[PDB]
Amino acid sequence: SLLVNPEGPTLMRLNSVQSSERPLFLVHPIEGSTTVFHSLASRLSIPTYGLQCTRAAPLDSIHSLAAYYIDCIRQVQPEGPYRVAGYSYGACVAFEMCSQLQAQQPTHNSLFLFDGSPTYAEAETEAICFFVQQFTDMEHNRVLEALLPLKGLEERVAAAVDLIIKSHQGLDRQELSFAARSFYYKLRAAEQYTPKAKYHGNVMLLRAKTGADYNLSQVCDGKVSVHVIEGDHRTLLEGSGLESIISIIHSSL
Ligand SMILES: *C(=O)[C@@H](CCCCCC)[C@@H](O)C[C@H](CCCCCCCCCCC)OC(=O)[C@H](CC(C)C)NC=O
Repeated sequence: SLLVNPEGPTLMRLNSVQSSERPLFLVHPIEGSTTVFHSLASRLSIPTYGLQCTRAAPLDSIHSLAAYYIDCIRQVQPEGPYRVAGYSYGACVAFEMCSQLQAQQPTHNSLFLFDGSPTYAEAETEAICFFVQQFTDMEHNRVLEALLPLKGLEERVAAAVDLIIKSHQGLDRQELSFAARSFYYKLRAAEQYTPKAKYHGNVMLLRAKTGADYNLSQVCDGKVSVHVIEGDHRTLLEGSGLESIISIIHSSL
């Protein structure tokens, strides 16, 4: 679930709704999968797609990822306006996709940010090291002893996969390897991302209960509506948070 098939499809149907209504396109969080969206997708009365981060995705920058996701999206719906959402890391990518579409043009795209905005050797190790800790129970200092002395990113990814496998032999090595590696690149991409223009279109922030607009005022002119959703950073897309999100999506559209 914190893993994606690195040879899987980038664009995927999260529901099978058959309708002439414009699809909702949903951008993965940092983990890269669309698993988080399953409940939302199963409850929407609109065709919904998920974008997952695979080996095809250019993770050199948010710019390149956004342009690639736009490319995928066009194979389903050639022309905008588009209905795009992003959850947490995905909010930043969704923003850049809409910024790029705006630049390509008076645009009427719909943008929903689910608890995220244009956020966020040693940094390399702390990234892979944090990665290992999410897959194992291994104490911080023992992971850091295996990784810090190593001499590049690829040596650390390989050691990370080894350490995770020792704890969980049934995880695919190719998936673990892609996930460790891409995680570093996703962080790097984010760290180097700088919106180059104010977004004019309308943005809706849906931030979890547990500034107010996540600094969307410095990057966007148009009606930034902020709704607060019951739950924490994870649970706003399940249960009571979810049901309220669907209602807000259903009336905005
Ligand atoms: C959204 O997806 C984020 C953001 C949460 C806060 C909302 C503000 C937008 C969420 O997944 C949190 C987290 C971010 C990773 C932080 C650790 C970075 C390490 C610092 C080193 C940087 C040096 C380059 O995601 C996670 O904690 C885990 C994701 C990975 C892929 C396992 N989730 C674990 O369950």
